[PDB]
Amino acid sequence: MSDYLKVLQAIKSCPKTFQSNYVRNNASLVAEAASRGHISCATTSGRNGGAWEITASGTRFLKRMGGCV
Repeated sequence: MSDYLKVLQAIKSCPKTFQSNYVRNNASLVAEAASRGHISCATTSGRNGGAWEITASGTRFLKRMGGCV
């Protein structure tokens, strides 16, 4: 989960990182977030608009759990 933690949250702090198009390929990482308790879905159809996004809350708890390290 260490790698996953930063995947969604990284983009809100530093754009493009792991959420923009990365979600479509590494959806399993983003799916872990359901266990952490916070996620948001844009369309999940393609990889451009159909991606997931993090909520403001997710960045605080999830990243501190050892995000990337």
